[PDB]
Formats: sequence, structure tokens, C-alpha cells
Amino acid sequence: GRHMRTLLIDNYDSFTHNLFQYIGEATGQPPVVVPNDADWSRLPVEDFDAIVVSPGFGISRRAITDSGLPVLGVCLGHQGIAQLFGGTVGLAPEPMHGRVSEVRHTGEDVFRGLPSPFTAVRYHSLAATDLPDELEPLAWSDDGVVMGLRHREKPLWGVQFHPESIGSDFGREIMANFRDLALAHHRARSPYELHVRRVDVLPDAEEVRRGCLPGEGTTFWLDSSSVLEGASRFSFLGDDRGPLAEYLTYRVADGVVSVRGSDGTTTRTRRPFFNYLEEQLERRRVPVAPELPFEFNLGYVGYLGYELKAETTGDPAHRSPHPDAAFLFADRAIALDHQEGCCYLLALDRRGHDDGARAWLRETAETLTGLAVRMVFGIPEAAAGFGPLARARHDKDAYLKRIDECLKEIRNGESYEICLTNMVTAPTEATALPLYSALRAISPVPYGALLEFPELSVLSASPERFLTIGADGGVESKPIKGTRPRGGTAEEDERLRADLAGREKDRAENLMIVDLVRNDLNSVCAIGSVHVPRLFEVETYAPVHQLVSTIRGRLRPGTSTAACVRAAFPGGSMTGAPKKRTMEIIDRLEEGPRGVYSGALGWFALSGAADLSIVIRTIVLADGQAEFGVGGAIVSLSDQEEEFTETVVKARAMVTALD
Amino acid sequence: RHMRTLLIDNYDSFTHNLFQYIGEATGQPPVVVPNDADWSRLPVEDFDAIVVSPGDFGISRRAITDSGLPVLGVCLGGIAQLFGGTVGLAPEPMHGRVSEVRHTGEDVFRGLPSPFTAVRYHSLAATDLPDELEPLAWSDDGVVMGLRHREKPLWGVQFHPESIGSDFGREIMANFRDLALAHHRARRDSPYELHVRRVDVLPDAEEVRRGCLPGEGTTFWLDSSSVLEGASRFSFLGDDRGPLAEYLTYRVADGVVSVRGSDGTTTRTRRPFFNYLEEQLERRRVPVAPELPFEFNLGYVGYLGYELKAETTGDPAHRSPHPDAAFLFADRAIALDHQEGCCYLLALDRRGHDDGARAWLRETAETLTGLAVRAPAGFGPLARARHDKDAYLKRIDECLKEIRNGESYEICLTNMVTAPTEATALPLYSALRAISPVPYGALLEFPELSVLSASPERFLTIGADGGVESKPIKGTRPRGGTAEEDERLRADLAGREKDRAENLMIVDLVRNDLNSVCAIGSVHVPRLFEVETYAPVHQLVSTIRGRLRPGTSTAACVRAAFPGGSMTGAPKKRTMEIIDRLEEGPRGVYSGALGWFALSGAADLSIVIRTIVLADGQAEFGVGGAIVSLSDQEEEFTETVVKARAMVTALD
Ligand SMILES: N[C@@H](Cc1c[nH]c2ccccc12)C(=O)O
Ligand SMILES: N[C@@H](Cc1c[nH]c2ccccc12)C(=O)O
Ligand SMILES: [Cl-]
Ligand SMILES: [Mg+2]
Ligand SMILES: [Mg+2]
Ligand SMILES: [Mg+2]
Repeated sequence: GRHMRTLLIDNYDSFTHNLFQYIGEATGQPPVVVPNDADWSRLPVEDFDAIVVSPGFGISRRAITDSGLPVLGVCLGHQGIAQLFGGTVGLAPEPMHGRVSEVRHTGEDVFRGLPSPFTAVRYHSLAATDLPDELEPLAWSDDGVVMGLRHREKPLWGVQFHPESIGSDFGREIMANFRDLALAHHRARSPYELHVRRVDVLPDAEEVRRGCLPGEGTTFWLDSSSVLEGASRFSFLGDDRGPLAEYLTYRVADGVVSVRGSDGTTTRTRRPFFNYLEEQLERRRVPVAPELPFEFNLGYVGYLGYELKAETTGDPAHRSPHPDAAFLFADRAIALDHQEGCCYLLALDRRGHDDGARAWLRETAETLTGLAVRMVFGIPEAAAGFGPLARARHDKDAYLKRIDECLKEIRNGESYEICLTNMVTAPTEATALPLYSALRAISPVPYGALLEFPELSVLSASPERFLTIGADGGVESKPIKGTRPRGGTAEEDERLRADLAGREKDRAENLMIVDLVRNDLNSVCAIGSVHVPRLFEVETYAPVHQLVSTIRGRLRPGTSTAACVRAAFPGGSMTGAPKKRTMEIIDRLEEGPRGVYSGALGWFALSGAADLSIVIRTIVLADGQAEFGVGGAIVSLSDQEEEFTETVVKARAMVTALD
Repeated sequence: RHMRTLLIDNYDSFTHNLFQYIGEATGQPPVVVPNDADWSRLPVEDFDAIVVSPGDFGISRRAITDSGLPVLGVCLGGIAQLFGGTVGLAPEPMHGRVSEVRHTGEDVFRGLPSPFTAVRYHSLAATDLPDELEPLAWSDDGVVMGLRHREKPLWGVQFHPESIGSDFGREIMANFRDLALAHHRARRDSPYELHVRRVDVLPDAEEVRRGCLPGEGTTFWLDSSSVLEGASRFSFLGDDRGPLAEYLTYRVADGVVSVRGSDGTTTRTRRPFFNYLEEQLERRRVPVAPELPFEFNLGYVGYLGYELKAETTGDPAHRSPHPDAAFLFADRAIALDHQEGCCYLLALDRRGHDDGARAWLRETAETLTGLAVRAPAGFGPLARARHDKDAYLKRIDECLKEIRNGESYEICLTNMVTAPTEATALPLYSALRAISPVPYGALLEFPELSVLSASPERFLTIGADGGVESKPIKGTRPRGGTAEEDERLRADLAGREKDRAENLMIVDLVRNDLNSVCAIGSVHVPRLFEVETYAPVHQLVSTIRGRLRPGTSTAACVRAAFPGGSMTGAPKKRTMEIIDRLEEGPRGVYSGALGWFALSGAADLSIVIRTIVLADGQAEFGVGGAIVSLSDQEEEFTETVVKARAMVTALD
């Protein structure tokens, strides 16, 4: 998009150029330095996204009162904020010049991620004694002096210490936090009215699907079938019956978006899907409700197929037999809060209509209250086969040859890691809901989904977070790579878990994906914002042990949520590195489409938030047959037989559901 | 100006990670260009450095061979193959796997621990490097992990600095930026020939002064009277008798530069001094001679007076009785290498001419050789302080009141002491250098005054490569009468909150000065609150380093940092105004800078403390100390008396 522009107001003290260095290192951009006595009217304040007020009347006041921009006051600037809003700046208990204090804080805003206490140098005889009602203290010295404050509403922050002093710690981190706060402010800067109703019941999610949604017709169920503090909390359900609901599909080959309106009309448009999605999410922007503990305030629920790579970094090598994208615009949704044991009902009216949103709220609420009442596959059994009626696109011998081709390409330096996949097809008479009811019992996961669309049903037991994007512009990806089968005993199982956490080969497979996802996020994230808070964590699900790494970033200003997904699509954890050359190798060897498998499934909120899973451990139901993808990383250290066995093991939850 | 980096994208999935690391390390994002860009249409001239990303790749090959820019090759970034090196199969393919990397700590590896952890993404490695290439780093399985071309500004790393599993990636990208800055500063016609002769003798320095320099003439002796490894090593002596020699003075009041040539005639020019000096050093540019182990390749030797502040960030509040600048343009000089026990003789001719530089080198070498055979290596009774004790105590009171109103955090308050003396320059300096051996001793014997410096303090040491170091001193103790007293006082100096605060505020101030002229990320403090012991006092000393931005002259760096933070205090502009009001007169040479500006672009400048100025049968010496909120009036006065001991003993 673009880089953030910081204004550094020089108040003519001997600190401005140290702050210059710290902003430059923290943000990857030098700030524009302007003297405090410059002409405000002249100054292109419009061009700037964040102001740092240096220590030492003038434009400092204007910046704080008039600019409407995020401001960080450093020392005399901090006192400026306290004063300008009717505070008392009187003498501290002890004058402190070039002297060190332990600063304790709440770890909020500019103090995010800093240890309490941390060491900071002070250069003042004056402190914010009596804080106004509009300001709140965030930090205090061992001396009892206010060291940090903020305005309760406005994006204004003060520190009564020098972050940039040689005797201070985490100076750069404080400046990076302010940049992040500035980005979050500008993202926060509508054709609908969002109605919300909390119901103090939590019925069984499957009872809600069966009781509240129609058996026949287009429906979604975002299923936290595994609920675990910090990993998953919410489930979402809806249908296309609402008067503002739409069903949207995309065909890469035609390049056309087909939208079936609530009217009945299907509109057709020749353009790329991510571009289409970006336009609609901008046009339909609705702010998050502060009484909602989640950020899905309605929007699009559905899937992005692998073949959409043709409009990201990939080639249109193969045609999916399924829509390359399929989404319900959910005008009406049921949210289950599994932590608090309540439901939230969300409904849209057009800004100037009573489209029966409030009527749906009260009726669904009455329906919900009436509904409120109260495995482990080890090797070698897990690696039996794909099922009795099942045909893999590539039989064992075919797949061993593609693995061999992968090892040659790696040896010739064309790829570092190839996520080679197979596609298995099995005739079934099973309908979506009973089959899904068996799958979710077999493999409880944080990112379960049942999509029941006209052209297909998607039965996902994915545990994998592709992208979680806040309305504030915060981004998290948790690529999974490195797999170990479960043990047929609990001894063998704790062993295989330890083996996965410690083996060089699996760590290398995962690390190369972390670097790849870091690269994708760095193309759309602010410089210095991309980091890896967690490397090589082991997660255990009913069918497999998984190596998982966590990568976070913060979107650049001008970068849409849709743009972020496009840049990272398809997921590095399903392609390998380098992505463009590897996707070409996958085109040649797999000799057909992945379809929904290896794509992304989840929601884009009208708030600009998103939560997308990677489509793995998924059954696509269409035209009397079940289709499921399986695969794994091929690296120089890969054994052909072991890699094939891993693909069979990963099929086991799906094979068991269909059995 | 900031440095511009071109990042060549070789269509791999590492480019935006390298982008992030360059951005954070250098404070500027690189311009990213794909490897299939048009070379003719690409404005390579507008860029200062190339990073070749991992991955036919045209722009990459032409970056390394065709362009004369600094290049860092990352993995695929070619340099081995292009210069007739071998690319062979490594003992094991390494993709996303960590190696322990051991290195020489040179160039891109500067300041990295050995070993450090690095992630590799390659099956192929450089095996047989040609003479022109040099290995810098090796893996724990014996593969070359880093290389450089011996002449061209080309570095290769056979690992990913920017990988999550690598350490010190940002430090590697910053090191490359520093090397790029160094290279361009060394490209920047010469009106002189530089002639160098090494003589493998080392006579007594004081005998070289007596023997090789004239008694009555205008001379310099930069005297490492203390010689300690990595602290001081060289002395420099010269006179104005050469044919290309000039004597040079400035007056702030007139704004006039006075140049006395070999002719004996004096030219006068109205020009800010730092502007004139910057102009001359640009026009008189001569590259460093690599056979010289020191950076002074001849140039200007002298002092910048405190009152020059009028043309930096200060006001012209008082007129010095002495020139505000005074330099000998030394066309001939003797360098003593106290470490290797040899002498180096430097002499300028005009380009294509013979002004007798070889004759002076040959003659002076003989004189040095024969000289080395004969000589191998309170304030005082008639002293008057500008401020008596009672007056100085009340000036300290005024300082405390300014600090109470938050106008200053630290004021370097000083006194000026004057005494009649019969002593002449050389004998009195002979006494001083025995009393207080220091790394930055000097005897300047100019027409208007003699300067007898026993200064231990480094103001600015600037490489030809644009590397800057400042070692501000703040925090003083008297010497103890025993070894055990000295240990107590050294411990006490390092530990006291007051002294640590005095020092830290100058470190912050000098960081601020260097950041105005230095590359973003380059300014750091490798040592904080180190105690150094000299004959007269224990000193608390901190070290600050940076790299000059491209298009910043050495003179512009001195201007930005002058006067020294260690002699003013923070904030400098307001604090210097308080000093103007309370000191009631000029500092002159005292509290200014004394040293050399080399034709190479290098410089080495001391702070003028522990110095006697001789003029009109009168001795003048400044003494001062930090006034802070914690300052006691009596103690701060006594510190000024303690700091006078060396000068008072020498005059006595
Ligand atoms: N687990 C998510 C909700 C969810 C369930 N299944 C999903 C599939 C895709 C995206 C999100 C989901 C949460 O707790 O908020
Ligand atoms: N100590 C310096 C030379 C030197 C001695 N006295 C000086 C005074 C000013 C500048 C330099 C010097 C060196 O070893 O290189
Ligand atoms: Cl990082
Ligand atoms: Mg620190
Ligand atoms: Mg594998
Ligand atoms: Mg690291």
C-alpha cells in the first residue's frame, strides 16, 4: 500500500535527533523534523499519520488539540497533554536529570509487551500531579510519579521519561507500539444498520444447525467443535433466507463473479475475485459493535479455492470442477459464545428500511431458548488405505514418482520445500449433515465448518489458522508443517509428540514455511511489525500431532483485508518455498486441480476483520461422491515411502467418517 | 542526505524479509527491482548500494561486474562464479537448517559473536576461491559462509541473514550499509603528490622537537606522552619552513580568515571558518597511503577556540584575546610510531613538480637516525582566578537556580586562571608532560600564543572511511596517596549516581550531535562509565560511535558537535547562553578542540582541558566541572582546584 509518515516536532531541546534515530529504526522510515515555531496553516499536516512531540506555544499545541492525528508526547510533550486538558503540572518529589527509575505499568498501548518494571531515564523537575477526567495514567516510577498517560477517547499518549536515552530500555519497542497505535487509528477512520440481541442460553451447536437453519437451502456452520481458552471460543451459523442475503460464486476460467441476489437475480461480471471482494467490503463497511466479544459483525462466509492462485502469484494451470470461490453474504447470523455460555443474534436492515431484522431477532431468540437442554488413529492402522470405494488421482507408485520428481527439483535448486498433494474420490450416498455430524465427533478442531451450497457441501475438520485479521489491522498466521501420526498406545504417543518437537527435519520443514509466510506478510505489513512470537509449538488433534508456528504483522495504511489475503494466498503451508516456482512444479506433477482443498475457508466481516482456516482434513460432497485432499512437505531429507504413508495417515478422519 | 539501497528481486520468497531487515537496520526501505529490469533504463548512478536477493539473471550479473557500487550477494548473489571461483556440491544439502558460523569479525561480520547461528538454503558452495576473493566465514561442516573481493566493494554471505532461525541479520545489513558509506567517501583532481619514507629508528620525541624543529619558528608537537595499546600510539612534529606550508588564523568578530604563505605575504577572506576549512579540505583532497598505519596524511594542525560556537549553535557573547582558530597547513611532518619503534616522514610536492619533498625526506631521515643514536626513546602563589571562591560559589548557585527552572540539566561551569611566568614554552611543556603523561598531549608554538595541552580527552576521531568516535569525559576524582586509596576512588567514581548522571547526560547530548550528521542506526555506545586513570585524576569516560551520512564533510561533523557536549552540557544552546552570562568572558583555546584535519578526510581532535596558554609572559589555564541538581557548591569549587594541580605543579 504505502509506508506510514511520522511528523517529529522539534521543541529545540538536545534530544530530537536521538528520537529521529529511534523512530527510523523502529518504523523503517525517518520522520519529517519540523521546528515548533513553524507556520501550522502552511504545514502539510494532511500528509502525516502520526506526530511525535519532542521535549523542550507553537505547533505542539495545535498537533494535540487540532490535528486529530495520533500524538506521542515525550516528557515536556507528556506534560503538554496533562496541562492542555486542565491538569496540574507541579514539582515532582525529587528533581531527576539523567537519572534512572524503575517504571511499573499495565502493559497497555505504548507499554505493550514491555516487562514491568523496566528501566527509564528521566529529565524533568515537573510531573502530572492531578490528572483530568479525560486522561488516565498507564505507568508510575518507583518514586510514585506518573510515567505514562493517555486520553480516554483521542489518540494521545504521553511518557514522562526519555525512551531514546542510553540508560532507558525498550525505547524502540515504545516507538514501534506508537506506530501500531497510529495504524490502528487510521484503519478505524454505511448502507446498513446492525441489530444485536444477546440470549443467555447456549444450546448444543448441532441442535442450533438442525433447529434454526433449513435442511434444504444454502447454509453455513463455522464449528468450534474443539473449544479451548485462547485457541477457539465462538461458532457462527446462518442461511440465505434473509432479504439482504446473497450467494456469490467465481470461475477463474471465465474470470466472472456470479452473484445470486435476495431478489432472485444472478448478476455476472468478468473481473478477479479478490478485487471484487475488496470493492464490496469497502462499499458495505459497518463498524464493530462494542457489546460483541468477537469481530464478525456479519459479512461473507465461504471459501477461496486453490485455483484462485491464477490471480495471485500462480498460473491458471488447471480448472476446478467446483466454484473457485463461493460465499454467502450473511445478512443474518447466530453466534455461539462457548466461553460465556450465551448466544448473539446479528441482523442487517438497510439504513432506511425495517427489512424485518428486529422480527428475525425476537423469533430466532424464542427458537434458541427451546433448543437449550443437557478418537485416536495410530500407525499402521491409520495408514491402511483411502477406503474400499476410494480412488486416489495418483496410486502409491504414481505418488512415489512425483515425490522422486520433487527430490530432483530440490537437488537442482528449483525448490527448498514442495507441498506435494493427492486428491482422493469415493462414491457415497451420505448427505452433508449426517456425514459432518460423524466427522466433528471423530476430529474436534478449532476451525471446523459445514458449508451447504447449491453446487457442493464442504465438510472441514481443519485445525489450521491461515489468517486472523483484526478490524485494527493486526494479522496472525499459524502455519502447520511437520506431522507425526498418533500412537496405538499412550506411551508411543507421548514419544512421537516429543520426536515431532525435537527432530531437525520437521523443524526445517516448518521454519521454511515461517520464512515464506513472513515474506508474504512483509509485502503488505508495516516495516518492523512482522515477528514470530512462537516457533515449533506442538498441537495434538484426534488423528495427528502437528508442528505449529505463530507469525504476526500489522497492515500498512491503504492495504485492505482482501489485499492481505491475496498477498498470502495460497497459504505458504500448502505450497512451499519459493512459492511461484513451487506452484509451477505442483502444476506439472499433480496433473489436476486441488479445488476447495488447500484453499482458505472462513469469514470477512463488514468491520474489515477476517478469520480464515487452511482447507485440510476436508470432504467436498458433490454429485454422489466425496473428494478429499491429503499431502505433506517434500524436502531433501524426505524418504519416499514415509512421505506417502503420511498422506494416507492424514486421510484417516475422512475415511473413518465415510466408513 | 540518506543512503539509497537497490534490492534486486531474483524472483524468490525472501525479498520482503530482506526489505524488512534493511528498513529496520538502516532506517530507510530499499527500492525493490526485479532481476529482468532494463539495465540501460535503470538509474544505477542514483543508488549507493546493491543487495542481490537469493533465487538467466541479467541485472544481478551487471550489478556485480558492470556497476562499481558496493554489492552484498545473499546466497545465490554469483560473486564466486563471476570472478573465476568454483561452485561445487556441499557435503550436505542445507535447506531451512541452522549452522554455527565462525568468522574473522571483518566487514559484514563486524561485532558479531563467533560462532553465531545462521540458516542455510543451498546445496552448492564456493570451494576454490581465486586470489581476488577472500573467505571471511565458515560453517561447522567446513563450507565457506562469507567472502569479499580483495579490491572491489563486493561481499557474499552463503546463508540468509533475514531467516527467523538466523541471529544478527539486522547487524549484517547495517555493517553492509557502513561499508557502502566507507566506499563512496573514499571515491570523492589532487593538487599535491604525497611522498612517504619509513625510517626504522625511534628517537626520544622531546629530542626530535629540540633537534628537527626550529626554536623561534611556528611549530606543532602532537605528543602521545602516554602510549597504551588501542588508546595512543603516534606523535606528529612539524614547522612552517616548507615551501607549501601555510599559517592560518580566524577572528569571529571580523569573520576573517588570515592565511600566511611560504612567501611571507598574508591573504584575508571573509567566510565562516568551517565553510573555509570544508572548502580547502575538498580542494586539497589526497587519498591515504596504505603503508601508513595512521590516518594523518598531512593537512591542518591546530585548535578551534570555544568562541567559534558563534558559527555553530552559540552566540558571540565574548571576544577571545587569542585567534578563534589557528592552524599550520603542514606540507612536511615527522610521525613517531611508538608501538613499532620506527618513524614515518611525510612531504607534499605540487602535482607533477619537485618542491624538494624527496630531499627533505632523505635529509630528515639522516637527522632522525643520528638523533636516535644520541637519544633513543591551590591555584598558585601569584595566580589570579577571574572569579574568586566567593564569586564562583554564587555562580554555582545561579547554575542550580537555572537547573531548578528546568533551563538546563547540566552546566559545565568553568573558571579562567592567569599568572605571570618567566618560563618559556618548551621547558614548561617538558615539565607538564613528565607531570601528566596523556594520549592527547600537545605543544603548539604559534606567533600569537603557545598551547601546552595535557588533555586526555578524545572529542572526535573521524576515519577517512567516515567512522566517527567521541569519548566524552565527565566524572572526576583526585588520585589517592596509595594503591588502595586509588582502588577506593576508582570504585567510588564508577558507582556514584551523581557521576553516572553527569556522564549519561553528556552521552545523550553527544549521541544527539552525532545523530544530526550520522546514518540512522549507526550511532551506538560500545562503552558506558569506564574509569581511566591519569597522573592527576581518575576520569569517568563513555565511548560513542557513528557513521557519517553521504554528503556530510568531516568539517560539517565537527561543526555539528562543537563545542564538545562534555564542556557545555544539555541542552547545549540554552546551557551555552547561561555560561555566557555567568563566566563574564571568553574561554579562548580552553574548552575548544585541538588536533589535525587530514587531506584524506580523516581528523583527530582532543578537548582542550588541563592546558596552559602562554602569551605576553602570562600563563592562562581553564578549570571547571559539571553542575547538576545534586551538586554541592563547596565540593564543585574544590574539584576545579583538584583539576588545576598538573598546570600549577608545571608552572611551579
Ligand atoms: N474457531 C473460530 C470460529 C470458527 C469455527 N470454524 C471456523 C472456520 C473458519 C473460520 C472461523 C471459524 C472462533 O473461535 O472464533
Ligand atoms: N594520540 C594520537 C596522536 C596525538 C597526540 N596528541 C594529540 C593531540 C591532538 C590530536 C592527536 C594527538 C595518536 O596516537 O594517534
Ligand atoms: Cl524478526
Ligand atoms: Mg537500554
Ligand atoms: Mg514431510
Ligand atoms: Mg534470531
